[PDB]
Amino acid sequence: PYASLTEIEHLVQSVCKSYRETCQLRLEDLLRQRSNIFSREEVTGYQRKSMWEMWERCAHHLTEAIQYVVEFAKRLSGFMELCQNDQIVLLKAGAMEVVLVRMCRAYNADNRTVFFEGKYGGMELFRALGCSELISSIFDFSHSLSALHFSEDEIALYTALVLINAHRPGLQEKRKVEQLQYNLELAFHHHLCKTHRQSILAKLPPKGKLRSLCSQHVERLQIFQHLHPIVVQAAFPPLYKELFS
Amino acid sequence: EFPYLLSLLGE
Ligand SMILES: O=S(=O)(c1ccccc1)N(CC(F)(F)F)c1ccc(C(O)(C(F)(F)F)C(F)(F)F)cc1
Repeated sequence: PYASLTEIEHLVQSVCKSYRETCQLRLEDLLRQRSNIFSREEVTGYQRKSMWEMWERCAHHLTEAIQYVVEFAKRLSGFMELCQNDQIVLLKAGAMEVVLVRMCRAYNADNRTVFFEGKYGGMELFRALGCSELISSIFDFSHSLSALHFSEDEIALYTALVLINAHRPGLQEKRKVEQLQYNLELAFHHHLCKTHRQSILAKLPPKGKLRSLCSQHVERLQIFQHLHPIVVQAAFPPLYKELFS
Repeated sequence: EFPYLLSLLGE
């Protein structure tokens, strides 16, 4: 039942289109806004915000990013063929992972800033969250990705595989996911071969790196939630609670 | 146990 060369070429096109339609911010917009940087006054504003308010803002923005990943999944060839259980298992495990990868587009390695609420700012913007080590990990991961200089098509094909990972515990139709994963691998490898970029394969993040960053995020969320349980109830998006609570 | 997630998947 395996896929022809034509089907694989179609799959490259399909995956790239799905990403294009759901990437949330356009790369050209992000790049052209690099000179727009939060002033010292604005940074001070952020640092003076309360821990709970900063956490609620970041949860909102993450949730919005996650909704775009869900849309990506829905437009991905063969996602709709998965049973409902496995769709949830894959997204619960992978959505945040995809967001962490997508973040490199919004990260400027020249001055170590990220696009956030309309301007570029460094890690210090996030001081009020009270989780410097997590922030540092996130910026380090974005920095490692910046060095690969992913194309948009590469980001598309790689994030597809981050999502369609047959090793998630709990999948009920493992074999179907293995087949979808394999074909997505063929598409990614085909694209790389045609563009003479197979050398990136050896440079991709080590297997459980993404898992580590996500596990740290959940731990910090649990510590927050433990310290401020009513804030999470009253002001975090329902989707965020379902994903992470 | 995932009503908002199913709602998005259904939209
Ligand atoms: O992972 S975070 O610590 C986080 C905390 C609480 C809720 C969501 C996410 N946080 C890490 C960071 F250092 F960047 F702050 C986080 C912040 C912002 C993002 C966003 O990437 C962005 F772009 F806004 F910076 C987004 F969400 F959008 F993706 C993602 C994660």
